[PDB]
Amino acid sequence: MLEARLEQASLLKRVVDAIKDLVQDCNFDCNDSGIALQAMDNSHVALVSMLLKAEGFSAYRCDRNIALGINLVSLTKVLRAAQNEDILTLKADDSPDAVNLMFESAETDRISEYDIKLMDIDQEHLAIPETEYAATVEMPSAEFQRICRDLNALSESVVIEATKEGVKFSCQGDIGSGSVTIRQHTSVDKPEQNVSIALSEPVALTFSLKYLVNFCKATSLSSKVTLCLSQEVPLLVEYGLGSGHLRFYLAPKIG
Amino acid sequence: MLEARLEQASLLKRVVDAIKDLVQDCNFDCNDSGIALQAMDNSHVALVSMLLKAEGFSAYRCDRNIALGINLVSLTKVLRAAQNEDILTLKADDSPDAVNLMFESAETDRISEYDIKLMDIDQEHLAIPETEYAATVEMPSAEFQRICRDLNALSESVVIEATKEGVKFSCQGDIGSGSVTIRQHTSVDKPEQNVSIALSEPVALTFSLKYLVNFCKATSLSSKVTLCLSQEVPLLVEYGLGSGHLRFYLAPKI
Amino acid sequence: MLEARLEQASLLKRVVDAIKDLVQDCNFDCNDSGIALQAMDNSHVALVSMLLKAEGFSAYRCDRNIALGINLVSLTKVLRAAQNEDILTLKADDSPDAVNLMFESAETDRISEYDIKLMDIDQEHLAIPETEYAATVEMPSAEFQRICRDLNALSESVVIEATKEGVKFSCQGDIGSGSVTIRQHTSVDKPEQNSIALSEPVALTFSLKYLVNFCKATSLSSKVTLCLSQEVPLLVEYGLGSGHLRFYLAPKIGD
Amino acid sequence: RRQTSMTDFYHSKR
Amino acid sequence: RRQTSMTDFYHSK
Amino acid sequence: RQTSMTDFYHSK
Repeated sequence: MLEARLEQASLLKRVVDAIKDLVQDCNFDCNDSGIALQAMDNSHVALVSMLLKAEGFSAYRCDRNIALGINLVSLTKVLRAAQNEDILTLKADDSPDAVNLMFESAETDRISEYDIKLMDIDQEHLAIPETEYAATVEMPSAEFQRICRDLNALSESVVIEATKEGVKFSCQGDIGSGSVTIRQHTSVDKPEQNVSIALSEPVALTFSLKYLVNFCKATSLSSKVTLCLSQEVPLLVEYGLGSGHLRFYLAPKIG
Repeated sequence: MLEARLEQASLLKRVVDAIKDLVQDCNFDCNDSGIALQAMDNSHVALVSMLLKAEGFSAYRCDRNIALGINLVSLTKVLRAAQNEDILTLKADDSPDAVNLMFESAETDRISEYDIKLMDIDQEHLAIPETEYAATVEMPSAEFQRICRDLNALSESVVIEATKEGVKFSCQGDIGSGSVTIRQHTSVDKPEQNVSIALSEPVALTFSLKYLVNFCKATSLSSKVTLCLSQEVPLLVEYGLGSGHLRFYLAPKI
Repeated sequence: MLEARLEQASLLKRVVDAIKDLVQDCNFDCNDSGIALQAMDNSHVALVSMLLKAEGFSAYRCDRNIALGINLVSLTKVLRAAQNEDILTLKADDSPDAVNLMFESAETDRISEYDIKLMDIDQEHLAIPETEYAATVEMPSAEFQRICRDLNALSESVVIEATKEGVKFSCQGDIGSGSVTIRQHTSVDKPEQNSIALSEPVALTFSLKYLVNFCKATSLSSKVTLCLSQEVPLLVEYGLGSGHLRFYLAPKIGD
Repeated sequence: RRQTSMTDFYHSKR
Repeated sequence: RRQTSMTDFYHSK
Repeated sequence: RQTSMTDFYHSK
């Protein structure tokens, strides 16, 4: 039934690395559109939504929808044996008990093959309607990661404030208080340094910094990150994949 | 009151990293001359004396002398948030309860601001008279650091022996005994890597290796270190800063 | 009695690093042929046999045979104080209580001297006859190390199975089953070569933790040789230039 | 005072 | 099922 | 024995 091939294995490895520390056991839902994933963490504070579209694969074939329950720690152990360059192929049969992974290297004749046992996972999926966000901030992913780490050194919580001016991340803790302010910045030379802010109405929300630091482990998937905020819904942190996407949703702190 | 601007935030980061493991809570005494520091460890075995001269800041202003009591671990947590090249600004008010740190980068217009709460530190300062040392050794800081780590792997104490020929560091321990001998070495090609000995009379002293290893965390501040020895005075280990200095004093074992 | 001078301190450091996690306390037997070592691990499952030939020293002199009993952890502590390019000199007398180490550097005039106390070790040496192996595989040491780590993440045991076409490493475990197949590959390349000399096919099972310990000798040579036959332990050999470092691994039987 | 849950905002689906 | 020993194959010398 | 810094310099 299922045969899904990546030209570069890196895409899968980073994706797994960007998910496994937030949620360990996930169902990869496979259909004609591709391979999707949605999972909440054990505390139900964050939600991961991944889509790897059939467009990104050499050869996508799936006549029957199937949920592949995978422990991502085991998957990471197996994926460590594949280089970023390796040609990767997932295969699965009709009512599968395991997923077959094949890594092929060039100029070597070396072939690696693994049969990873699947597991039964009861994953609570949520319906997320399309939202028109009050604020959308596109910024360098490494910059957001640096800000998150820096403020996490000082506090458990961060206030994100989006106004026409710019975006302010602020925190308070025993050591004192800190803040990082970014203004929308356009570079003629190098546009990965760009910060764009599309804002219909100002918005201010508080979030857990450890969850954001976990989110930022997807930095290797894209040089750009998009933060979508509005007052009454969880924060959206989106990384584009080229042909798919990885989204993290974070419920706010209120009191 | 106080507004002091550093060109590379790196200098302050190196200094704090070079002090924090010997003394955690320090008073930064700020006056027209600049920012100074003197502190003993809790055992009163070692003494740190830092001076950052006002000339080294790209705008130094201090209207009234003030001691900023800072926990250097918290300060390190805050200072990691600045790259070595960030433009750094310290500020403080009249009866300050906190120190304001501001990090600025070019081509971004990104602003980082932190307000670190100050703490009350009761400063016991010691009078250090100018001394004419029996021996003065100029050597690569990295070489001294390697020697200290190597001998610390085997022993808690090191004997330092300065003669006209050279300097011997020796130690003994359960595994056995070790020693490193350096001679006066002058290269025209790479003089970062020179060894100078100015000696009026030979000198032999014993010191704690853990304290010297702590001292050597200042290696990043200068490729060069100076060791000053005489029998009746503590050892002086000095790192030049360009616009100031960082000195460590170590009482001997007798 | 004993004075042995190495031009590069690196050789001894790497060699000790490749042994200490397998056997901690070793006798260095010094004679006119050079410095040899043979030691079994505490479980008697693996055996290390090192020879540093007298030819590899810039001055080797041994008036009387001597067994230098050395704790390799202490030896590593002392050898860390020498850079890879330091001129190293070992000295010992007739009835020694310690070994004298001298490190000298060029363009510096700094001399380091250490006297490591010896210890009394009763090491059981085994007679290993010259063997004609059913299969001899020459392959890049880094590749073998990577394979060993990858499979050790997944299993306790590995089946090494050699045929005329190529060599298969396979494993089984709770996560599933895996395999890496290398084919005989002759490119001018350099250390990418992979050669199999085989009289009869052979398949044996071995402990992966011991092989991972073996692979700590990777820094000694870009090439590793695996020698297999059905009735004797596996031989994993790293050439030294000066002699050799061999590891022997007894197989697992009756799976 | 309260860390909200994702299920506070979005309903369960199949 | 059984990890053999080096001493199963080579005798002491 | 390990001496103290206050044995060499007075407090001021």
